[PDB]
Amino acid sequence: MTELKQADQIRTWVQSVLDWLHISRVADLAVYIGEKENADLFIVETAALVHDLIDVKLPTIRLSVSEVYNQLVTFGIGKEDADRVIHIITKMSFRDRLSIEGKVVQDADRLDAIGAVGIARAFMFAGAKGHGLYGDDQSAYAHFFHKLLRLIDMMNTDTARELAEERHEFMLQYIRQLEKDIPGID
Amino acid sequence: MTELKQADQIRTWVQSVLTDWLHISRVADLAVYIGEKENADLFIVETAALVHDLIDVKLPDTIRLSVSEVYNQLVTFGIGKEDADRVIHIITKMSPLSIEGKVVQDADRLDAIGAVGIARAFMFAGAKGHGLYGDDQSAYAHFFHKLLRLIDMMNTDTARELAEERHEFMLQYIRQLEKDIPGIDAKT
Ligand code: NI
Ligand code: NI
Repeated sequence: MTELKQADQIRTWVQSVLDWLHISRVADLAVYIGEKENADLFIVETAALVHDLIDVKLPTIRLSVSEVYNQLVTFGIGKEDADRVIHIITKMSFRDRLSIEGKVVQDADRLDAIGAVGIARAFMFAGAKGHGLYGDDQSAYAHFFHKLLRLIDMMNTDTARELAEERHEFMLQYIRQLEKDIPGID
Repeated sequence: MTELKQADQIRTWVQSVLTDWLHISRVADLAVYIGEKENADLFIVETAALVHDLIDVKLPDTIRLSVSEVYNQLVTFGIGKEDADRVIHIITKMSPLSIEGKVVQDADRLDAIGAVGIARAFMFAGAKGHGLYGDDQSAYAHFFHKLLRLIDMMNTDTARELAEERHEFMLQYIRQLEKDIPGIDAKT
C-alpha cells in the first residue's frame, strides 16, 4: 500500500506551501463520505488536499494546474490518478463555477462552510476582511442568507445530505439566538 | 427631557468618534436594561456605557481619547460636574467599582459571551490572523481560557441570570465543534 506514503507526502507538501486546518478538515470529511459513496479514496483525499492550490483567492502562493500536476507525478502518483485529481480541482475553481470523486470532494468543501464550523469561518472571514458582524450587505449575518443557508439543498450525495441536516439545523438555532441577542440585527 | 437630549447628544458624538459603534450600542441597551432591574442610576449607566471604550488602549491611536477629552466633552454637552466625575471614575476603573460601574461591566461582559460572543471571538481571530483552534492564540483556546469564565465574574443578579442562557448556549456551540471536529481539543 504505497498510497499511504504518497498521501503522506502530499500532506507535508501542502502544509508546507501554505488555511491548512480547512484543508485537513475537508480531506478527513472527503475520505469519510467517499468511503460510503464507493469513490476512489486515494483520489478523493488527494484532490481534497490540493483543492485550494490553484484558486485565484490565494495571493505569491497560487500554483498553476501544471505545477500541481508535476508535483504529484514527482511523488510517483500514476498518470490516470494525477489526471483525475486535476479534472476535479480544475472543475472546482475557475471564475463563475461531475464524477463520484468530484462530487464527494465538493460536498466535503461545502459541509465545512456550514454548521458550527461554517459559522466560525464566516465570522473569521469578516474579521479578516474588515467586514461587520451585521449592519452591511457584506456582513457575516447577510452571508448566511445569501449563501450558507442554501448549501444543504446543493449537496451532491446522500451521505453529505445526511451530515448536512445536523449542521444546517444547528446554524438555524445559532441565527435564532443571535437575532434574539441583537433585536433589530436585520 | 434634558437627560434624553444629552444621551442623544452623547450617542451622536461617540458614533462620530468611532467612525466599535455596534458593540457600544448593544452594551448601552443591555446596561440600561440591567440598570432598571437593579435600580441603578440610568443616566449614569447609559452615559458610562456609551463612553466606556473611548479611552481603551485597544482603540487605534487615530481615535482613542484621553480622559480629559472625554470629561470636557461631557461637561460642554451640559452634564453636571458631579455626574461627569462619576462617569470618569467608572471608565478609568474599568480600563471596588461603583454600582453603575458594575452594571456597565456586566453588560460589556455579556456582549462577549453567547451567540454574540461567539461571533466576536471568531471576528477577532480573523482580524489578528489567529486560527479557529490548534494553539493558545486561537479562538477555541480563548473560549476555555477567558470567555467560559466570564459568567463567574458577573456583578449583578440580573446580569447573572442573563449570563446563564448565554453561557449555556456557548457550551452548546463548543459541543457542536467537538462533534464536528473530532480531536479538536488536542489539535495543533
Ligand atoms: Ni475549500
Ligand atoms: Ni466594551
